[PDB]
Amino acid sequence: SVVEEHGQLSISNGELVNERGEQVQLKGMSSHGLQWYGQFVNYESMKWLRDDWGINVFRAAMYTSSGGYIDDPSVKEKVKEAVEAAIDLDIYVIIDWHILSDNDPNIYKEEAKDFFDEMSELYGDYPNVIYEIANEPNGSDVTWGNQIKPYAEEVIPIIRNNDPNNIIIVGTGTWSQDVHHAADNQLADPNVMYAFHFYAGTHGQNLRDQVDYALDQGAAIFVSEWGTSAATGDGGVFLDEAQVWIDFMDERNLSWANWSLTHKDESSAALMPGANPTGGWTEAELSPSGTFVREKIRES
Ligand SMILES: OC[C@H]1O[C@@H](O[C@H]2[C@H](O)CNO[C@@H]2CO)[C@H](O)[C@@H](O)[C@@H]1O
Repeated sequence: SVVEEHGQLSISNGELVNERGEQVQLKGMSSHGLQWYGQFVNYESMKWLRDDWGINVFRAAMYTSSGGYIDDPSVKEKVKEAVEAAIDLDIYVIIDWHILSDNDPNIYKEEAKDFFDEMSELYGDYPNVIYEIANEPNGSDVTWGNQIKPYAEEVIPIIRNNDPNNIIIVGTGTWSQDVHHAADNQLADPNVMYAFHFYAGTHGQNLRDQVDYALDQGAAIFVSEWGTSAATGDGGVFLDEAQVWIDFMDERNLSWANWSLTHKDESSAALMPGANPTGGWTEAELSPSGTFVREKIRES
């Protein structure tokens, strides 16, 4: 129903809109690393998230390093499983080239270009797909102008040769927080968005003001990852600040995916140890984070 109704997504005046020009807000879940917690990514779990939580997007977080794709490329097949499930379930899907320790997206740029060539060749005639080409550029030696923008200007053409207008999300500096610099030096492609990531354990008032600055330059922002935890993915749950961010995102038409769908013993994990990898979770099988996130999506 979601993808049939909204169809082709695009950016209009810095906003994500559907094929009839109406603003649309995506809200869903990210997997954790597919090399570690891939069992939670399947048609049945995604159907349960769609039906019971109300998700309309799913993010497939394919780590490149940390035992991910570069080390063992078999994980690309799990991305394919996820995309196919989203197509079957009529929801949107984010294909995330999930850089992190490999902090400069240029490190694996050749591999990224080949990967996105393949993905866009396979799926480029479906409206479900959103390409996230570099999760979290980070480090003082990785800047928008010198590293990230030129990387994007190599990878985007590869995608566009197969898929001329599905959305592409481009990571920003400082673990996808530096939307200010991106917004002042935007990419040419009209269907690009810049990633912004937050963790509720960080006091967020200036970060919200920076997102507003970026929006005011006409840049579109996708909150492609956020957590209820501290920035590590752990360290307690911060639901008061998470709610402030939720309300902020609603007011600003910002789409989002929550980190993450796993049973790992960390505060950001949505599931308890014991949760069935194919869905059907009772309230006792959701963590405090998962309970909150599910409520936010159901409310929406
Ligand atoms: O892989 C290191 C670490 O990653 C955390 O997840 C991060 C994600 O990869 C990028 N955005 O920030 C989040 C939080 O730091 C996981 O939560 C950890 O379990 C994992 O060890």
